[PDB]
Amino acid sequence: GYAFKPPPRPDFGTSGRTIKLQANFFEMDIPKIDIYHYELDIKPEKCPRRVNREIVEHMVQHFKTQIFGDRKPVFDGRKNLYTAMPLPIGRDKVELEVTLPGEGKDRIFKVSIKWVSCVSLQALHDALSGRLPSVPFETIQALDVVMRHLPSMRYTPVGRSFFTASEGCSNPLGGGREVWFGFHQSVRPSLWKMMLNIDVSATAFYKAQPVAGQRCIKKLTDNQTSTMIRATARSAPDRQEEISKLMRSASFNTDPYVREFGIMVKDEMTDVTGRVLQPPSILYGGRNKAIATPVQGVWDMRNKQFHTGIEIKVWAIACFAPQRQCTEVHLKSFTEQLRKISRDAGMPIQGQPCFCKYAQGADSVEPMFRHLKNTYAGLQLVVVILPGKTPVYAEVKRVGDTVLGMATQCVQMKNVQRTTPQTLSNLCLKINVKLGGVNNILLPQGRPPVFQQPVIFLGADVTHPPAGDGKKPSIAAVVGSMDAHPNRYCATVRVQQHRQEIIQDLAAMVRELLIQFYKSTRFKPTRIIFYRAGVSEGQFQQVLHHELLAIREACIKLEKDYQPGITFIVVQKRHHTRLFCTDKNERVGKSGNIPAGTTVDTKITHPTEFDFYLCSHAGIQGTSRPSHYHVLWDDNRFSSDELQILTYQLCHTYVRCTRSVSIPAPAYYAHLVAFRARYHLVDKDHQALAKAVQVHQDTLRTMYFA
RNA sequence: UACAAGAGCCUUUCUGU
RNA sequence: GAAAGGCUCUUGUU
Ligand SMILES: [Mg+2]
Repeated sequence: GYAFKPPPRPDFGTSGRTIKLQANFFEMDIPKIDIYHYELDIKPEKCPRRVNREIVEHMVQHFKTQIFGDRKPVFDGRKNLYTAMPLPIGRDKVELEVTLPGEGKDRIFKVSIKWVSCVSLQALHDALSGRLPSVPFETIQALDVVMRHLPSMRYTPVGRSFFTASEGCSNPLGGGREVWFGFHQSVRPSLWKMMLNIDVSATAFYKAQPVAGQRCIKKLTDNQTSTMIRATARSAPDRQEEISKLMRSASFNTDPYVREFGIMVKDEMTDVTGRVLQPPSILYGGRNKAIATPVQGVWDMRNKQFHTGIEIKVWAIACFAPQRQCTEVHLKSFTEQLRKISRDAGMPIQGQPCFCKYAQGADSVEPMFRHLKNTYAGLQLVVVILPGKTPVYAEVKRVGDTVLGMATQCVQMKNVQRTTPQTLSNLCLKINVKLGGVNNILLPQGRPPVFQQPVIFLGADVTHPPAGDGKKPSIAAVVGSMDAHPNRYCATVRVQQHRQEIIQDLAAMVRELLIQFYKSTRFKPTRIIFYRAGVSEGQFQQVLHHELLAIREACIKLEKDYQPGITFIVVQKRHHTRLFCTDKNERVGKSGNIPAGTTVDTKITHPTEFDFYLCSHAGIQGTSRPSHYHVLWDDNRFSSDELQILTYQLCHTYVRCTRSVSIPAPAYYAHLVAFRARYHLVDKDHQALAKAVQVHQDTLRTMYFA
């Protein structure tokens, strides 16, 4: 076991304006009776699940008198069976025989019943309301099996989801593909009661025309995914109506396999009271030092200059696109437009580029870049025109970031031939950040009280190669804020063993980031806020145990008797929690989604632990997915309001756009550093790969990854 | 490879068949 | 269930 438990909730959030919401969680009436856990062993071990459930029903209907009495038990399909009342077998094991036909053959099955444990729903009710510190996971799987018994028979199971055939609304897609509609069904705990999380979904099947229920797994063209996008395009009201109609049609409250366990489910979505946090003010620079107010999570840079602008004296253009497509007229027009746009933004580009020549292939990247470095003293930036996807991008990134230490920016050919003010403005944001300047900062007086002391913000993420591997290693990236502003971040990366979830060398990189912070700000951080991405809920305990100890070890290696407060937050942006507006007057945009800054820490979240949802971004397509934040550790004793406000404001510090993003800036930066390090390994034994992801000394202290 | 966000194919594969 | 990765597509935007 581990000795680090996640902290409980300090309080509930109060700040922000109240918004009425409806989450796709359905209240569950769980009785206090004890249900009984069994296990079924069937030989051989390669039985189909369909005939497994069929022979389970055959035993129930056949051996009714001997064992099963008058009960209807539930089965997950593979191993374990549950019954609401105890079968008269005690600890005994009974071997029975099942006769079945086959595809021209005959099958004889042997089946055994074994008692396992007595799981209690009273203990679950105690754990759901501040009595037991841990929700009993065995009870959760038992309840999930109970509620997914009949969907596994009426519909066709697909993973954890059930898909039914489309009636009337069938999309032919292409060939024999269809648009079979279904839903993900899961059982989640909450402080108030048990919740049935249900989200609507669709996938291709093979009912076709001259056996139905065959899911598509083969390969086809790109037209099918576009047609399925057009068929399944659902805004927030569309998903809300689909899930509500699905729950009204399914009717769990009339299922006999649910009634024997004495369970009621609510047919309506749970009403949850959210709060829309106000956005921070964005302080720009230049002459006016204009202040931008994010309206619906989006602001602009019109009549605004960078907080610190980098004047570009000498720059180069390396066009790897063909001359006949990307001409000199296009390059000159792009240069003039970029110079005027950057002059508007407080980033003056003085004069024409020193170098502007064409090149071909990734083999020419290193000699051309070496010539650029050795010929033009004081060179600040090389613009790389690329003809779409190419290995030239990976070679350029490897040469500029790890080999030569040259700041480079890649632009597609299509964005040079046809320029837009927004593309050039976003480019200028990238250039200003890549050249050492800061675009904007949070308003220092509009920031939470955490910023009144030296505080570093860390973001971590691990990218793993797909399984069936082991020559390809995993990459762990950690970034750290470098001022009280925080908008500039230093990046540290490591290569580690394949498919490893914890960060093995976290202490070394956190030590490097702390050293860089102490160099840049001349102060050690009194508070370390650690945003960790890509950690599953099962891995929470081992990830916390390894990584909190690694952070403490790094702080000790920095200086004796140096133990700053650490907050460990795990970001999960992939889940099935969907939030909708109860009233139409609070829907935002054509997608009708919740406004940016909507935070939920009630009634759908964890019973006894510091966790919350925050939709910091403004959804413009589909239904917004609010990022989930779980506080695995908190030495600083953050209030809920302060932590949520800080998270939202950190989501407002992303430098690549004038937008509020779904996750805070350090987590996004760690993700980008992991992707960049993956690009650095394209040319590729651990020491050869540890040296490959190591960026140049002139590249280490800048935001190459932006 | 201007950027954000949301979905689908598709890929290993734990499998479930 | 998940690594998120590709492949796109959509909304687009100063
Ligand atoms: Mg990642």
